Amino acid sequence: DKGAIEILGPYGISYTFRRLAERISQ
Amino acid sequence: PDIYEGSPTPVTAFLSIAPKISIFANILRVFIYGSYGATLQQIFFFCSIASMILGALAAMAQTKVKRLLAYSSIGHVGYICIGFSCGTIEGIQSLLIGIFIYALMTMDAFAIVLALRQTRVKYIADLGALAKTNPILAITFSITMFSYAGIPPLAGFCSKFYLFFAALGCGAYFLALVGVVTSVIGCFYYIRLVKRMFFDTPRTWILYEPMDRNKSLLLAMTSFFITLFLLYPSPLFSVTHQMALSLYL
Amino acid sequence: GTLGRAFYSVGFWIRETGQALDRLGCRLQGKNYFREQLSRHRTLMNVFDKAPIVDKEAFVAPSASVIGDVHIGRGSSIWYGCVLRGDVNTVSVGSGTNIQDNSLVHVAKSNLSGKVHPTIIGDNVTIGHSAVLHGCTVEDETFIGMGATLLDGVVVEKHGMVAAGALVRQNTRIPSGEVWGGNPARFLRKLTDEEIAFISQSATNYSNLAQAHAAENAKPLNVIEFEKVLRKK
Amino acid sequence: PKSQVTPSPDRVKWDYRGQRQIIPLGQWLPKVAVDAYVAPNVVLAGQVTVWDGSSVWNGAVLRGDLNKITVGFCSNVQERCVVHAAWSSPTGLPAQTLIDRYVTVGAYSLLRSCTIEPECIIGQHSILMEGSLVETRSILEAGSVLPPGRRIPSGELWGGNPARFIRTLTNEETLEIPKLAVAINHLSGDYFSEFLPYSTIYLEVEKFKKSLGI
Amino acid sequence: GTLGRAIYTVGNWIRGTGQALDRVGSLLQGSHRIEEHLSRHRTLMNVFDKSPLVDKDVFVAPSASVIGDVQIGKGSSIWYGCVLRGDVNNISVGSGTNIQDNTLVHVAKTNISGKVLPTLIGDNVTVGHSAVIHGCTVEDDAFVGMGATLLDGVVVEKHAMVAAGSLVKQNTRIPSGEVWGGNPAKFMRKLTDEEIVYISQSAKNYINLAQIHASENSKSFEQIEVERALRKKYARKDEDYDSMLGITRETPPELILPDNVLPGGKPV
Amino acid sequence: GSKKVSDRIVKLSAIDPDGYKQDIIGLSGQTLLRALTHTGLIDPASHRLDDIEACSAECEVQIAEEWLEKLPPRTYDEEYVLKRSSRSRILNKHSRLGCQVVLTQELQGMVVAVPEAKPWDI
Amino acid sequence: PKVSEDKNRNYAVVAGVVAIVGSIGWYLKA
Ligand SMILES: CCCCC/C=C/C/C=C\C/C=C/C/C=C/CCCC(=O)O[C@H](COC(=O)CCCCCCCCCCCCCCCCC)COP(=O)(O)O[C@H]1[C@H](O)[C@H](O)[C@@H](O)[C@H](O)[C@H]1O
Ligand SMILES: CCCCCC(=O)OC[C@H](COP(=O)(O)OC[C@H](N)C(=O)O)OC(=O)CCCCC
Ligand SMILES: [Fe+3]
Ligand SMILES: [Zn+2]
Repeated sequence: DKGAIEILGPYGISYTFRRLAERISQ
Repeated sequence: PDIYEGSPTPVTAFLSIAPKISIFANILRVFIYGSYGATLQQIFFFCSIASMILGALAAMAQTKVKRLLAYSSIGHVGYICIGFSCGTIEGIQSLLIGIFIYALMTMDAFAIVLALRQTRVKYIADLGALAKTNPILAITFSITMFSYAGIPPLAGFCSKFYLFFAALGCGAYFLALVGVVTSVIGCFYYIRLVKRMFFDTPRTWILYEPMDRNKSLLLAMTSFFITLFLLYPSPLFSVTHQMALSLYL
Repeated sequence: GTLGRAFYSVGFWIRETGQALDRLGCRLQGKNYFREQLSRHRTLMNVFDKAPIVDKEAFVAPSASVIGDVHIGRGSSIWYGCVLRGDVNTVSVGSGTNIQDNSLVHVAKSNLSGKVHPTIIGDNVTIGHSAVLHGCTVEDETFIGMGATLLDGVVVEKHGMVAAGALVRQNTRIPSGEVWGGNPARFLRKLTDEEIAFISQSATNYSNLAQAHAAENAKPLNVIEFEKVLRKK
Repeated sequence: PKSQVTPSPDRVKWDYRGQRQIIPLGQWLPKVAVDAYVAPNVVLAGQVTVWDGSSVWNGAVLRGDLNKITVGFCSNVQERCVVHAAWSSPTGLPAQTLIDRYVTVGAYSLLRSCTIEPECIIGQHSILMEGSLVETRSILEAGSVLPPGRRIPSGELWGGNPARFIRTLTNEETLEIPKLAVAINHLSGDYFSEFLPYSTIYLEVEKFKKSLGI
Repeated sequence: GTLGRAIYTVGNWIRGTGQALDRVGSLLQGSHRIEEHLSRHRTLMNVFDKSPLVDKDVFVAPSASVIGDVQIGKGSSIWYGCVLRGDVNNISVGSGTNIQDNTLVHVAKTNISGKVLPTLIGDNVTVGHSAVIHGCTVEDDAFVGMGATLLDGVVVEKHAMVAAGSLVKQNTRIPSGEVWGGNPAKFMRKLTDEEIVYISQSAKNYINLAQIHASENSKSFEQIEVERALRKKYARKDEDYDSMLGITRETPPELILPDNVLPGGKPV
Repeated sequence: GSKKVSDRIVKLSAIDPDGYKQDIIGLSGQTLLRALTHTGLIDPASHRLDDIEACSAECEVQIAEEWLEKLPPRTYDEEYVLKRSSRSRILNKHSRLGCQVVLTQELQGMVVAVPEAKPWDI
Repeated sequence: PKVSEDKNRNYAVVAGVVAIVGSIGWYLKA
């Protein structure tokens, strides 16, 4: 719930889009 | 994006709509003869995938309203080019329906932007307390944003729906998955704007002056079209199917 | 009720259409006199059915603003600059009283503070200049000082004097014959017979003066002044 | 010593137009929002800005001849309130009389160069002198006076002629503060529907002119 | 000619129809709305064979009400909502002495204390907003703060100040140089010379400020329309198009205020 | 005594680009951009909102080297906004954001240098 | 004063009347 389900869920690690959308300036 | 941002807003409204209809007509009248070994179908396939992906991944990193609109335009161009990649009557029909719906949504959004441009709106955070000062303009802008996202009840869902149907008709399953993921990302960064208007409570508010009659009537008509298009969509489909067939006979 | 409000709103729609037609007719003839910025102030203003009921022998100054359910007794007077606004509740003004210049007698604007108490004014009650009466209730033959700020829930008993500049806090009763003054209002001294007699005579003096002011305000509007304003070069 | 005056024979003793509500001073024209209710007895002179949902009630004078006067969103200026602006304030901050959103100004309130932060309640007979700041989410008791340069800390109740600290506002009061402004806005909107865009008094003027020819 | 006459007749018919519609709509309203009438408010009004003697240069706001035996000196001004009721006894406003907004000056009944005297306001005095004067004898070069109440019998001497929100009790004399204030109206402090300079400068500034209000409140209907059109025409500017056309639009003199009312005298 | 506005008045020295030093006044608890706006050094119509996401370094300021230690360290968002609008993608190592500097009574006499204006209309 | 003086405004009124009458006839005749 708070661990594997969350980390592999939508915001534990799926928030890499912040580290992916911001790179579009290249 | 730089051209769209730097251009005057009334100018940006025209370049976002008019140069696309005519150019798409030219591309169709080139496909009627230039289908040489399905060469363009591959080029438009790659261009559409890349356009959807880049628009979706670039509009989430935008804080200004006009840059976000430009990247939305790029994403919708990719969604329309999905129809080009699948050469069939039901593909060209999906393309034309998407063009029509996108043009109407873009006119709606740019009328809303021009309404707020009298108070020099530049950032998404500027339209923070719009749900309190003008609680009907916020609703209209949220409707337009949801129509961009493709929420089922609104008119923006019909175009994406029928484009995905056309893509699956030719058997391009890879296009459907990319379209679905791009739709999820687009819906996220579109409801992000709706979050700002209604859910945030900024310390400093920006008060806008009321719009004039022309833009008010245009917004009212386009908002009634967007919400109530699913009830009576037959004429658009009929005229689009008639146009698609007439490209050859 | 709700049926009356619909007819009232339809009346506004039809009156607006008629006024627009009249303006269009004026524009065809070349006239533009409707653009004149005339004052829209009404000494007696109604809010739907709530309209002020003013006795015939009561002086109301042309600059005084009376709004809503306001009742004025015979011999009373509302002087220049007064604002008597009772809309959520009623404002009852007795007979022989005198709301003096630039005075405010109004009721609360919302139910958040609780219940909106109607403002009641007795008979032969002297309200001072620039006195704010906000939802209180004064008995007859009383005196309210200049600049007083009576709040709601306040009862001023018979023959009770509120000193000038005082601010009577909420839910305060001034006993008969006692003078309450200061901020906040506190007992200061007991009224004497001479002050009672003067209070009684002041009401009659102002009642007689209001008749003269009403006579001077009921004269026909001067036409020389109207012509002079018309031609300004 | 003079003790001598010269009456003017062209002075007007009765203006049939009455007092004009909007008084422009040169290029400064008061700006009133279409959603804002301004009573017909109100005088707006100079650069005065009234925003959406705001309301100005009977007898109020808003003279923005010296500096700017601004009334915020859903903030109300009640009966017979004089709002004035000075050239400069003692504190050194700009002296524009600025009223933010959800500010309730009680009747007989005299504001001069004061700045009122959002969600404040000003009591009746309150006097806010030059360069006085009322911090947000605070209530000023009725009949309270604060000298120039004084400040009301946020979240506190203040009152008295040399305004002093009374107590600290609870959560319920500081959250019901904007509800009072909303209720007063609703009442002002109720008053707003009693007036058509154009009055019909010009017909009376024409009848009066016809009674005297032209 | 004939077309003009026909259009005039059509306009008459349209006006008649519009007035009929207005009457019908008024009938449907139930005759509950009180109709707006011509303004009956008299700026200057006589009471008992007594007329105000307002001087030529005095600015009396249209919403003010100078009533009864009032004598007003040159250069002074009576502002919006101010009431000077001198029906019972005399009120004598001095030269340069301005009475500000919503202020009330009223004289006693000549017997409120047996030996009552008229309200004699001196020269160059300034009275704050919403102040209440009821039989004082304010001497020249004085300051009465906004919201101050002066009961009958008080005498504000020269170069003395009454603090805003004060209540000067009856038969109270404010000595020169003091700043008496508070609800009991007790001694606060001594006045500095900067305060005296401020008093004089405020009086002169209000004298200079009354002139634009006087020139604005006395305009005719024709001038008001012209000024409104000019104000609309010059509200927003476009320097680029003017430079492209080789013209320079300049604000007309009717929309220019004298430099003596600007914050620091800005010529440009 | 009583609560004075002067009890939270922050005296600052702001240098506009042409080297003139004028003393501005601010309030302790409000952003330094607000303090600069009072006199008119920074156009209020360019930075109407004191928020990080509604900013393109239109409130950029140059804090003194000795006056930068008594301030919160620059956050990631502040650096990201500063780099993009630099027109050269370089860091001045002494430039802060006006909307992200909150005045404090310990900042009495802070010397701040306002750079040249930049276009912001569209 | 039973004459409308502005010649240009009179022609606009005539043109508006003609436009309304023609539109009504157009909606009726076809
Ligand atoms: C109670 C039961 C009935 C209840 C129903 C009653 C119905 C009444 C009958 C007809 C209603 C007519 C409705 C038609 C209304 C049209 C819109 C009005 C147009 C109009 O502003 O007027 C003329 C314009 O001239 C035309 O450029 C275009 C104007 C051409 C149209 C005008 C022709 C009107 C003649 C109508 C026939 C009357 C026949 C008799 C009718 C009465 C029966 C006896 C006056 O110009 P103007 O420069 O002085 O001023 C205008 C005006 O101020 C605004 O439009 C603008 O602010 C300004 O820029 C300027 O344009
Ligand atoms: C039947 C009534 C016709 C009355 C015709 C009429 O009044 O035109 C004016 C109106 C409002 O336009 P104005 O800004 O000139 O207001 C002018 C305002 N009346 C004023 O006086 O200030 O035009 C319309 O929108 C209506 C378009 C459809 C017209 C059929
Ligand atoms: Fe910033
Ligand atoms: Zn009196």
